[PDB]
Amino acid sequence: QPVYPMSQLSFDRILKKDLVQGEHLGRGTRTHIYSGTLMDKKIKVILKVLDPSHRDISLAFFEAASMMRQVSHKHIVYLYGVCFRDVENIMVEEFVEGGPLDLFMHRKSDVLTTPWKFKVAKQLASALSYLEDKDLVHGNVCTKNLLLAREGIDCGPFIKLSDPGIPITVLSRQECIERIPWIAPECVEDSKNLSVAADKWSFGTTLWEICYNGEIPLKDKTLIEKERFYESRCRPVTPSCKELADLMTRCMNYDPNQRPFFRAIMRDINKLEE
Repeated sequence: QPVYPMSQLSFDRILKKDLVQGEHLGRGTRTHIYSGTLMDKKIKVILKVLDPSHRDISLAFFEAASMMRQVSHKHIVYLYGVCFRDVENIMVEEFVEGGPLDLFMHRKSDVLTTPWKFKVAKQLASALSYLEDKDLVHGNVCTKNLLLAREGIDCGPFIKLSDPGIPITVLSRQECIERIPWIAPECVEDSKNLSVAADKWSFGTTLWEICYNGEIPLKDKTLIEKERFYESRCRPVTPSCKELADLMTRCMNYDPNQRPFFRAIMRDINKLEE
């Protein structure tokens, strides 16, 4: 177990002068994502830049970074360090060539296969099992946050789970509602309810995305409608794939305590593979 991890992160300090900002690639919750270069020979990197924020937000952003720095798993993105600047705080991560899984699945939906989809699920379960072992919570598990290291269409796919961004702990109620149906319902009720169990629900919604080739669940639904969705205790529509649908259902239990451990999920996944 890490000893003063945030304090350690202060030493991983990356200076702005060693960075080159590349193209804008995407957006997250109060963040912007860029490709970039890290100098000493150079490394291609991803830069996650936090919008100018209050100190409590910056601090939480840094805690997410610290978490990523401490973990070491083949299916979780490596974090090089952070750039500390009051008005421009930056996570510096390895560049994963294949990009976000949601975009990939959209363009390649016609050639995706059953074992391809199952392998992605299994790899994510492996990463979340590791986090569960360490009593760590991610809180932003979704296909947009899964990156393809190996495409595996033509030796299957290889995914890497990206960072959580700003922890749910300090997000506004509106930002939590916006994350429906990925966010665990207890976190919508109160962000203080965040726990390891939250990632089980998210994994369920992530499986839904995989079954539906990166389709956004509840796309075009207003925040009011999303809030009503959990109020009425609904789930996204059952996917045709029984194996993944069954996992999704077990994970999307409104009682956090009843969501199966990832160790159990991994056992179940390996049983199916026999």
